[PDB]
Amino acid sequence: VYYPKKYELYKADEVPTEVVETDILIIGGGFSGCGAAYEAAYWAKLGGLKVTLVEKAAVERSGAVAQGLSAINTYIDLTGRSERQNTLEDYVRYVTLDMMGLAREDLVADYARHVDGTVHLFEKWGLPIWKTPDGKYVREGQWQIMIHGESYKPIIAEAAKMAVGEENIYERVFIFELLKDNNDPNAVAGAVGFSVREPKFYVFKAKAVILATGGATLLFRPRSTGEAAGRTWYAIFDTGSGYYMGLKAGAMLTQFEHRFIPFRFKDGYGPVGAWFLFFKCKAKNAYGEEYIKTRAAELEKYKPYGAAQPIPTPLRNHQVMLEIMDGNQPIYMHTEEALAELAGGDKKKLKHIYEEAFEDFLDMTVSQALLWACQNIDPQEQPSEAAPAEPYIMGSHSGEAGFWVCGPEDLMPEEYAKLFPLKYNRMTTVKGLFAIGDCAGANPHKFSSGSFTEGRIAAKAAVRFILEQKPNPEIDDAVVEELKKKAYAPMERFMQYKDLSTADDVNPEYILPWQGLVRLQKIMDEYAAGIATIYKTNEKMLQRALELLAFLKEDLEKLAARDLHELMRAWELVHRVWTAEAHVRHMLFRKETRWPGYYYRTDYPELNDEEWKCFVCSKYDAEKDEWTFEKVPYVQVIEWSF
Amino acid sequence: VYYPKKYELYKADEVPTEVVETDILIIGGGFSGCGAAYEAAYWAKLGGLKVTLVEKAAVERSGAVAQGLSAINTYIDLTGRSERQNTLEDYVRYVTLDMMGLAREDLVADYARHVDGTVHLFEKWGLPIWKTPDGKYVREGQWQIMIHGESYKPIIAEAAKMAVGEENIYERVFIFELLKDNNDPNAVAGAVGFSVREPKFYVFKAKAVILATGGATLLFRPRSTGEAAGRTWYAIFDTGSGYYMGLKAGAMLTQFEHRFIPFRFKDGYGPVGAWFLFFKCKAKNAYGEEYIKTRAAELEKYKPYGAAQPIPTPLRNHQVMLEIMDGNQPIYMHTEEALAELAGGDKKKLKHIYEEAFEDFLDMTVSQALLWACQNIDPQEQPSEAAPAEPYIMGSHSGEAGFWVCGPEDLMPEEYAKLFPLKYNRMTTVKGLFAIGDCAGANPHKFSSGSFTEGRIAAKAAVRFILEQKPNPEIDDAVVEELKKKAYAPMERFMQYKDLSTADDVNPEYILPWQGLVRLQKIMDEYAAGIATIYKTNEKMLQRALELLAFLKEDLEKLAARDLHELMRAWELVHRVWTAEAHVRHMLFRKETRWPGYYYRTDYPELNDEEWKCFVCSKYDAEKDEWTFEKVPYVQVIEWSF
Amino acid sequence: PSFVNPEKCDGCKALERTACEYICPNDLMTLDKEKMKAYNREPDMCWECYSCVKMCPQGAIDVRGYVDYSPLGGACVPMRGTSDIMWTVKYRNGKVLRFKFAIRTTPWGSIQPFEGFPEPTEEALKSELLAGEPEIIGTSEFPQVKKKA
Amino acid sequence: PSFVNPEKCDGCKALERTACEYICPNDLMTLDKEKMKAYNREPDMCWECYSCVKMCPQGAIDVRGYVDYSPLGGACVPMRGTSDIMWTVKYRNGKVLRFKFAIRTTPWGSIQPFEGFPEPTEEALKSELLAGEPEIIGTSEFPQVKKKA
Ligand SMILES: Cc1cc2nc3c(=O)[nH]c(=O)nc-3n(C[C@H](O)[C@H](O)[C@H](O)COP(=O)(O)OP(=O)(O)OC[C@H]3O[C@@H](n4cnc5c(N)ncnc54)[C@H](O)[C@@H]3O)c2cc1C
Ligand SMILES: Cc1cc2nc3c(=O)[nH]c(=O)nc-3n(C[C@H](O)[C@H](O)[C@H](O)COP(=O)(O)OP(=O)(O)OC[C@H]3O[C@@H](n4cnc5c(N)ncnc54)[C@H](O)[C@@H]3O)c2cc1C
Ligand code: SF4
Ligand code: SF4
Ligand code: SF4
Ligand code: SF4
Repeated sequence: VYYPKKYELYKADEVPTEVVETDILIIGGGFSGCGAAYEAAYWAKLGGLKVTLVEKAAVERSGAVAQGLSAINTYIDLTGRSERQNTLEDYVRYVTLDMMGLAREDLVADYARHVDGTVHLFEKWGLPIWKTPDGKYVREGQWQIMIHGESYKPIIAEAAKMAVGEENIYERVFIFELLKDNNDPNAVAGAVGFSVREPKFYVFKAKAVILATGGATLLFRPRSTGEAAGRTWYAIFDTGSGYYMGLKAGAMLTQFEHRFIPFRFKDGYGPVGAWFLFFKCKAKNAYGEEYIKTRAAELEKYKPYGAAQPIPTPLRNHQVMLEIMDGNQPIYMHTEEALAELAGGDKKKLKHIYEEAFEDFLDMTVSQALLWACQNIDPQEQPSEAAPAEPYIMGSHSGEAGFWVCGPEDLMPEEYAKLFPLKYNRMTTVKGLFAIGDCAGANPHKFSSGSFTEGRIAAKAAVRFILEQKPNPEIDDAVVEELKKKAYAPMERFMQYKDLSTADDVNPEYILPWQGLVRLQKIMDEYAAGIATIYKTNEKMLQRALELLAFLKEDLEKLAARDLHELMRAWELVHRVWTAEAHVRHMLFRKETRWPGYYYRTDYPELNDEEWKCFVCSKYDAEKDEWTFEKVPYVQVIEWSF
Repeated sequence: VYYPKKYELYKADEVPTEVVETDILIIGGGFSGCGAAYEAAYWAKLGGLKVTLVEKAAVERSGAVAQGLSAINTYIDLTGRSERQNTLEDYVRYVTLDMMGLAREDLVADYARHVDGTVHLFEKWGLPIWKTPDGKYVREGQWQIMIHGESYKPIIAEAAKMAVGEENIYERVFIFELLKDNNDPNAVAGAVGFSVREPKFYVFKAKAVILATGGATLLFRPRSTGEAAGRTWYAIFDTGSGYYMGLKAGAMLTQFEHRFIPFRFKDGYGPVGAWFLFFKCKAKNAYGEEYIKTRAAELEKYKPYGAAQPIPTPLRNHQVMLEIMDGNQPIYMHTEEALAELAGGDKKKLKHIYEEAFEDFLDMTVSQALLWACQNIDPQEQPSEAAPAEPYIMGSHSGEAGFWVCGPEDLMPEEYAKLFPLKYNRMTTVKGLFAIGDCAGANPHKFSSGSFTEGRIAAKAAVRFILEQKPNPEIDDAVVEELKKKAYAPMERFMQYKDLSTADDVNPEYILPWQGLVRLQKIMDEYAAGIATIYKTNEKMLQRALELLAFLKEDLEKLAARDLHELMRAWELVHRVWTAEAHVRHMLFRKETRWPGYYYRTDYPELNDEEWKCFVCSKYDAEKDEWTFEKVPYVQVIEWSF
Repeated sequence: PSFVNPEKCDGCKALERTACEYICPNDLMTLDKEKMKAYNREPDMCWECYSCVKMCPQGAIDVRGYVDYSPLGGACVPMRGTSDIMWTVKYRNGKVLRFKFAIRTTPWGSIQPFEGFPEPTEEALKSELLAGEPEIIGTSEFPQVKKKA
Repeated sequence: PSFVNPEKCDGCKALERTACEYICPNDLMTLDKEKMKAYNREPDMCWECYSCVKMCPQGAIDVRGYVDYSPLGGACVPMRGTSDIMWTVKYRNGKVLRFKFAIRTTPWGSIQPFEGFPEPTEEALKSELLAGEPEIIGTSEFPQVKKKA
């Protein structure tokens, strides 16, 4: 709910336009965006190319890493800098198995062979990595390393700023739509946005555009609907902006049905990675049963995915869901037994690990430490409740939803290159348009280091694309003006109809952003496998969801906004609605349940490797208002065995 | 969420007190309260007794019947005025079976033998009852008759006003606590309240007090959490006030674990009674399966309840819960097929029943008609989705939660008289304190007519009590002053700590009513068998609920309020929190699942007639802050067999 | 929830009391003393009972369905009289339905609470009989219910 | 969610920018030009990331746990420096914990993005090598990955 202190209204024709011409435009200054800005600045010199970074907030703390992070979740270690060395083949296997068999191995292997270099640079730039007395990076699990990352984003932000220059970074500018080449219907030409600090419409003209807006949250009703609706596990700052503008431009989406349901400390959603992997904490149900044991047999039907190590996250979630459905809650993270076991009676050792435990929270999800403080929970004395949050859509973490992107020429098989007009690393099906981090689908487990890395990869590819193809996109001035009118329409609608009621938020001719969002969340929660149905859905529910989303979409044409802040909220809602529609259509298309634990199609309860071991890709045609789906069979690209 | 336009703050010391002396004080001017005022006014004349009715809103439309009602749910018909006559024994059997074997038959038979007279008076006063060409009241099902009841409450309000006199009705006065006899810890002496229209504290001194506040809603998080949090199926106006003040006084509660889960039209919660019983509508899952039939086998285990006709409501609920758990939603009310089959090809007949269908909604739950209008749903063309709402606590409808009250001398067996110091009809265990309508437990299915009737019964009993015992309790002035300070404490706390933050509603030293309510709703939803767990709970979850409610109760001492409206909201929250605690403690005490469909104890999934065929009665001792429970075995009072 | 049309609301300044404020069962309707116009002060606590709508002498109040589940465009408008009530249901798609139902068969304010009832007596006070019984029940004798042997 | 302490907030004296308004990732912190004091304009959209808290030069911003699940009384207070950050965690029951963690091993603003890297070349632009590779990877050569046979 939003109650503005005062009005801040503007009519489109009263707002000045600022035109910015650049070569490479990066939308989103988070981890992937900063990686792209950093790398782009390096190669751009070859053509004296201009690189521009646009961020809706402030790069110093914007995005998922605003609080910092307690670990770097992706570090292969090909030389032995950490406590455990790994191979690229094992990593690729790991990711494909976690995806229950569906991952673009050309893309995963690609970021994997580059990620360690990125991590090494991070340390070079000042990031303190936990080290053993011998100087080795401290491992959390097999693929992550612990870090003192409270300032993780500010450090990465400084690197990006130093590389591209502050004069090339636009902050507090919300991008709401892409612009296509007047000369080519399947080529990008820039993007439009508006400032949230003053009345100013932005028109960015570019030869290459890179989507780095992060994923999408608040599509689904959370487990807390009051103030805590703000405590989303994934970044509340990411609202599916890249998904919206990219899909509207005609860029194909992939695996958009693949949401991620995070099992974390209840309510605060504090991290469990260190507790499980580092502190060796056990999770038990209300009766003291360690369900990863009692529910192990139930995974036998998922051969050979259920035999993988570690066990695929969705299957781990599935075990949790079975406990929840059986009514065995609360589920507890027994931190008290974990700390006692690790300390071994050594009081000084206990103090040390105790400090490590709190840093794991204070370095990335302070709310959990605050929750413990408010509820008088001392982890050395009593266990904490854990629970799965509502669904989130992103492609950098454990979820792989995002755009279908091209891979490196030396790894991408012919089977995966068919839909790309131009073969450039991380380019979408739309010429000149790239997608990275959460925006790039089918290659998850990138996390902070991998996302920054994918950004670097796309940036170099963007410079290569520009110097080789030599594009010269022309924006359509008529479309730009149309978009400018649409941009501020909500403010004009508020002014035009507010007089119908004595209350600004109860009007029959318009809906405010928070009102449309409440509606979106209820629809998705009840029909799209949200928490309301313990992540279950079927054809009928999904079809009803499309019907309700249709009404909502029509009502977006009657959105109102009272100030610039709410105008951004209005467009963030628009972005989420289309993201939600794509998600529902993807879930409706795939007739199987491959990721039990993330969602269940009760009408197709089994995993089908005979007919569905494929990536589901879709394209939305704005002109015809039609969605087209395609199945791209998975092919093993990298050598590995179960 | 509440955002006051401006402050309306008062300190206790600056608020004037108005003392009102009366003989009979009726708290709540809803259906049961109006029945009490009506009947009390008749007998009071025998002793020149003064009768006072206090209502927090305006009697003309206050309470559950604010929109009107489409039927009178309880009309036995002992002479043939309706399409179907019934007997009292059959009715008593019907109620006991619906309660899965547990009902105070002395109380049920008692209101039943009186209810028809009440209905007849209602018609005499102007209520239009649907009639056949032959002049018979139109039956909905076996026990209900259809009415053109848009003005049902205004008519009853007029009768009460004519009987007791306008000068004896106090409106816009919120009662928040009872007063006890300074010289008898188990005798009532009055009550305290405050105006919500001006700064005025009320002290009512009475010889007999009748609790008629209606039940409790908004204890549990609803299926809609935005504006629609206001669309509770049961009366949002009833917040468990009677339960709170009565339990604080030491009056024993009974069957408080017995919540009611209403299965109604989805979101709007329009009625299904007429559709099912009158229009012969069928309810089916997403695959066209009529589950009352496909799930018939699942009820065979309940003996003899599962073989009863009609099937007990909780068991009917159970069948749909099974469908929901299997993921066979949406659940549909096939109004289109019901209308087509009833009309039989006769277009004029169709128009007639079509109008009847809309009246069923427009006479009591306009929101459902509005929902249909907004979603373009024409009942003659397409079916509507249905769903069970969150739990509600009341004793007049299908739920039997409320105070343990005394029955009539001619029907109440000695087994049920043990806990009553004085044997007056509808008196609680606290001398001089009566409970009616939703406030009287263990005798459900009263509905509108039955509640008004129970009020009449208690009123006559109160007059008899006063003339026979000549009660003369004395209020404790010290306690009154303490209560006056407590009454306005929230306003004083706001003024004292508001300067800690630049935002009135984000303060570290206090919680506003809406904030405390969001918290209460989340606790109950997640741990007390709310919608979050498909109405399932266990010992561990219930125990955690008590721990969280303890934190909340402590924080109630830090409640703040910005105006009189919010001060009432503050106390309405206080009332709900204690009601919620009582509910949790009752569910925790009963080690069985007697009403699957209403709630399931996963740790005690079976119905236990060997050790749990008893009423669960509790007492809260405020001085010791201790709760005590006891089991009162059920005994069949009325002659009937399965 | 309910909302007030500024053009139609005159703040009841030509009557002895503010109708909407007086009638609302949840104390939501109040006056903005600046504009001298009413408004719903807490819409998420609105039951959409339509009491304020029906009692506004200026017909200045309407209901806009809860945003959580209501697409824009629908409306239910009542015109309440003395013996009946008229309703117009307007669909988002433009469809319009009209209904009219009875609401009372006697004049308002005409109830005589104990019409025909004998005077109460101390003797009667000790019986199970309520005012007007047993005849108001429709029987010459008080209804009997068989107690279980 | 975050909240500003009026007694400590100076609306950011004569500095060039308002710290909290500048740093908030969700655009929640803003100034009330009238009071010249900041406030969170939409608390239910607060991620409780503590960015505003850390960047307020007056330490005038704190966080009060979301009311949905937070009993009153708890607090986490950071004191961020240049190479480390200190935290004080106060429990509802009075318990007080103090921690201190490193945050950076080099001076702020000292990053040289391509330090030691060779200049880019058109030839290199066609390879799979990113800036600094394969040297920064630490391996004896660009990492190779076995393709499925
Ligand atoms: C709670 C949590 C725990 C995590 N734990 C770990 C961990 O321990 N270790 C690890 O390595 N990784 C972890 N990650 C993952 C990691 O943070 C991501 O993988 C990474 O940030 C993804 O980068 P991004 O660029 O895709 O998204 P972000 O970093 O979120 O960046 C997106 C940017 O786009 C901006 N933006 C959005 N829309 C628009 C628009 N319309 N116009 C302009 N700008 C816009 C945002 O403001 C933000 O600056 C975690 C994330 C969260 C949220
Ligand atoms: C949606 C719905 C459908 C229903 N359908 C049917 C039907 O079709 N037919 C039928 O016969 N029955 C039906 N009923 C049931 C019927 O309405 C009740 O049984 C009856 O109203 C209960 O009466 P009561 O006096 O206990 O509570 P109410 O009638 O709700 O009265 C309670 C009074 O107490 C007041 N009050 C509360 N707290 C305080 C306080 N602290 N201080 C002062 N005053 C206070 C309230 O403002 C209200 O005026 C239905 C109810 C609802 C809500
Ligand atoms: S009753 Fe109607 S005219 Fe009177 S104040 Fe309310 S809305 Fe305005
Ligand atoms: S619709 Fe009913 S609850 Fe809502 S404001 Fe009007 S009278 Fe009050
Ligand atoms: S940064 Fe601190 S001092 Fe400056 S405006 Fe914000 S809260 Fe006030
Ligand atoms: S805690 Fe973070 S999200 Fe909340 S107001 Fe501060 S900076 Fe913004």
